[PDB]
Amino acid sequence: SMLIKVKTLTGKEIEIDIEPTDKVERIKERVEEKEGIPPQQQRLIYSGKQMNDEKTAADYKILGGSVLHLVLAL
Amino acid sequence: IYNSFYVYCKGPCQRVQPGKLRVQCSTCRQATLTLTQGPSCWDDVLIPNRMSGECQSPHCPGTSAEFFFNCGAHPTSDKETSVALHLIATNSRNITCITCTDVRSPVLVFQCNSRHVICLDCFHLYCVTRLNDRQFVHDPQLGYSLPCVAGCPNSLIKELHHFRILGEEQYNRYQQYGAEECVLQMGGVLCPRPGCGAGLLPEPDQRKVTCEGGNGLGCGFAFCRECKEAYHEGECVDERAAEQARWEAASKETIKKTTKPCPRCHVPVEKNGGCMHMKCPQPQCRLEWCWNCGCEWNRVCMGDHWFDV
Ligand SMILES: [Zn+2]
Ligand SMILES: [Zn+2]
Ligand SMILES: [Zn+2]
Ligand SMILES: [Zn+2]
Ligand SMILES: [Zn+2]
Ligand SMILES: [Zn+2]
Ligand SMILES: [Zn+2]
Ligand SMILES: [Zn+2]
Repeated sequence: SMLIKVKTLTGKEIEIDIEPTDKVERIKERVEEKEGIPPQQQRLIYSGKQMNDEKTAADYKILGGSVLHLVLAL
Repeated sequence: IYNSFYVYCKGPCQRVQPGKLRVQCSTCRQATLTLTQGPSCWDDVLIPNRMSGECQSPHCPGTSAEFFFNCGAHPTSDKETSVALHLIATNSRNITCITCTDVRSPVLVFQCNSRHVICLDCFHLYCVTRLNDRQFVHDPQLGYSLPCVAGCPNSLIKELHHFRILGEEQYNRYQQYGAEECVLQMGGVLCPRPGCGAGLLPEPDQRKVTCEGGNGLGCGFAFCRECKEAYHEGECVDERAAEQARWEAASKETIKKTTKPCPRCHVPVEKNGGCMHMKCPQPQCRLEWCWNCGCEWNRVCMGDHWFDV
């Protein structure tokens, strides 16, 4: 697996372990598991790009230890 | 040593380093794939399964290459990869920097029509100033980036890892600012409380936005989405320097050799684009040799400079 950080805009890093083939949808489920935020309410942004649920981390060229930002959709 | 390739090593090095190119069979994942022709350009190594070869491992029908880069500075594992920064070149053409006017190496070559050249030190300064001034460009498809310093169109950097030139903390600020801009692009709002930093997509038909989120996601400040105050009742480059700094257009005073005799049989062989791996087509010869070094082809030339720009 690969370690990524999911960082709130307020600056909290949430460490998540992912498989590099995990869909972004699956990443959100992992975030739900740790933080209790329903995936429907999550937006993940990597270097300014809104990440689509059907893509993988590898689609976004994300490296181990890199940061995806998490934004709430109320 | 001639190095064609650069990576960002975020591991021991924490800097732009010369990279080592390796190739494997995409079927068996072993370094047993003989390419029909070597890579001649970045697309050849960045677009997976683009290149044809024959695998030498017993009974493997693999015919497609996958390339990887490792940092060249240290013994690495094959799986300890680094990101290739494909805009960065060794300044083999001695082209001056668009901003400082000095000949330096390495350089970054933008993908504008002019192929404008900036030294990496000036590139760092460009990124830092644009970042601090909030003049990075947010693009809904490409993310948060910058174009050619000259302002040339269609020149936004696509491989965002180039921004690792900022250094770790500035790069973190880069990604943070990119997230904020993405939020705003998406029709969201940024919390205006000093030091909060939250951004969110508020509910549709309400002027009152609250910075929601337990466990630190929000701060609970209620603001007006119009004026961003507390929620309230009622109404609220040098022209010549740029010319000289062109990777192709400013290199024509120097003759470009396109053909060299095979060192063994002495018969002229045509170079294929930027590929350094020369293969003599004479059936009784078939010498493979490095255009750059002149030596028999080998893995050092492969790893260091299989092709160049
Ligand atoms: Zn390194
Ligand atoms: Zn194979
Ligand atoms: Zn410069
Ligand atoms: Zn340009
Ligand atoms: Zn707030
Ligand atoms: Zn107002
Ligand atoms: Zn020959
Ligand atoms: Zn060589």
